[PDB]
Amino acid sequence: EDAMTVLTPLTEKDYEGLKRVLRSLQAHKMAWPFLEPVDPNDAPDYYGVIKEPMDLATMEERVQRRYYEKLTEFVADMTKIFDNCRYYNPSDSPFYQCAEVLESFFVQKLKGFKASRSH
Ligand SMILES: CN1C[C@H](Nc2nc3c(c(=O)n2C)CN(C(=O)OC(C)(C)C)C3)C[C@H](c2ccccc2)C1
Repeated sequence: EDAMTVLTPLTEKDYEGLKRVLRSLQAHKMAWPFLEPVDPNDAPDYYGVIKEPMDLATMEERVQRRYYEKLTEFVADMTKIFDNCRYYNPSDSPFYQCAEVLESFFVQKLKGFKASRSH
């Protein structure tokens, strides 16, 4: 529940489940802008505006290194991806439209992850 999301440390099973949320996100049609971090070669000024950059491969690495102790931390990193994108980009950007779609998809998958967890 909300009680678990905050209090319950991520169990090695939960870490299996988060790799599967993450893979389904890497598999979405509209995840392509976010699979890897923003090439500082190709967008030099981005890292001088975005304070907390994040991307899907960085998140997979933090999962592999069991870097998250609670699920709130995982959700917070994911949310950076979409918030940074909509902030940096004009709304007519294809990166923006992908953030809106894929965040909505992530919300669903997160409900699945929480419901499966309290069982
Ligand atoms: C690793 N790179 C990272 C890229 N991801 C990304 N790049 C930029 C922004 C962003 O928010 N993201 C998420 C903001 N941006 C930008 O300033 O665009 C303005 C319109 C000027 C506002 C540059 C996509 C790139 C790529 C490109 C084509 C096909 C596949 C991958 C793969």
